[PDB]
Amino acid sequence: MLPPGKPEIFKCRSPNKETFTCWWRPGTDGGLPTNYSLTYHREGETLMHECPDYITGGPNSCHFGKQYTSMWRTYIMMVNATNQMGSSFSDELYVDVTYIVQPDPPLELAVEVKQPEDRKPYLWIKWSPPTLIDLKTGWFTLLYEIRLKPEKAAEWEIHFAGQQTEFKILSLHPGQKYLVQVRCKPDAGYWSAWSPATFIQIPSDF
Amino acid sequence: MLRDLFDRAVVLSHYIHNLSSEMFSEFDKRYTHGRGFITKAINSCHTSSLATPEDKEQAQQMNQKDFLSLIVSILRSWNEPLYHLVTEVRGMQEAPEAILSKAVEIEEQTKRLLERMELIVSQVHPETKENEIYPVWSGLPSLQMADEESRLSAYYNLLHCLRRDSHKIDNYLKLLKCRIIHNNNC
Ligand SMILES: [Cl-]
Ligand code: NA
Ligand code: NA
Ligand code: NA
Repeated sequence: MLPPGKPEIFKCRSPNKETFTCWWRPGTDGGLPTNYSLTYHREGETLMHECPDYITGGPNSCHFGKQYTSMWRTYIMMVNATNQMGSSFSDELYVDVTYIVQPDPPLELAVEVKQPEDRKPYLWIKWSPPTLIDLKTGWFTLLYEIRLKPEKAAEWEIHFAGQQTEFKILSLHPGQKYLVQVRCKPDAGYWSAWSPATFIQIPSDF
Repeated sequence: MLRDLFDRAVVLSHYIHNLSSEMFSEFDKRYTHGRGFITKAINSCHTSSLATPEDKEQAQQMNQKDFLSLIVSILRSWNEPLYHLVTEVRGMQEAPEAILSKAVEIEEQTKRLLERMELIVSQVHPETKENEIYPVWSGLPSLQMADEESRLSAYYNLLHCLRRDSHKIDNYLKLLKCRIIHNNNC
């Protein structure tokens, strides 16, 4: 009996300035929708398009591949919900790919104890950029942060690693086990989630 | 010595973009948050008429000399609006101190970036064409309007366009640094 409630595009994100995805949610207090349609146009165009890929980003999502993605150009977009009883449109959402960038977490976080000769020992942390970011051409630039803590400490230690993919931590407590995570942001944009923890036992003879 | 110039160019560019970004936000949070100024910001940029790469593949397809001149044209083209932005804001009775300090820093740093870029051009392409052909901005009457809604939205676009172009310049420098110094093995 009811047409759909007013849906909302509530999130867009680009993992790497080459593609992006948007997510919408059904309005509450309206009918069940049997179809959704996301349409948009771009700044300086008139020409209206459909979402090119409803599958890839999963449920209630529009994914813009490389051939539909560009920077420094506003997307003006809207989703409609329809059933046999009627229809409802979202607010228009204005999106610049430039400002929704959030990389995936860094990969292969590895940690080691190094005890060299007659010089202070250290924790040596190593990682890799998320896959599918193009650092080599200068298209993308990544900065990294490390955090670490033993179980039950009230605070994390944070170490800014800039653009390096390895880092050295000196003063650690001998005998303590530490959880170590890494995350990354673009030069402009949002931090990724933290990577899963790797664990390291700092030995007694430190 | 290319590596020092580029390093310094990219430090400036990233700093300028960061300031343009924070300026646009602060202006927005405290003047335009409540309205459809964003919908009036559409297509309003004095540099849009330049042929700029819109993605990594166009960036790659672009001749290096032309790419550098493009960055130069964009920066030359912003000397004028940055000058009137500062002038207009500074001339206010009770002028927003955080917004004004950014605009001033962006104004100064843009000049310096343009010098580093000029130094880079004459090092990498020393027998260059010495011809300005940058796009003209002529939006000063709209910053100067008495209709406050119209004024606020001219400003909004100016800051919106500055945030985009400063971003763009910064990104194009990074591409060129990687290509020129590292053969795209950054
Ligand atoms: Cl963030
Ligand atoms: Na995506
Ligand atoms: Na979908
Ligand atoms: Na693209």
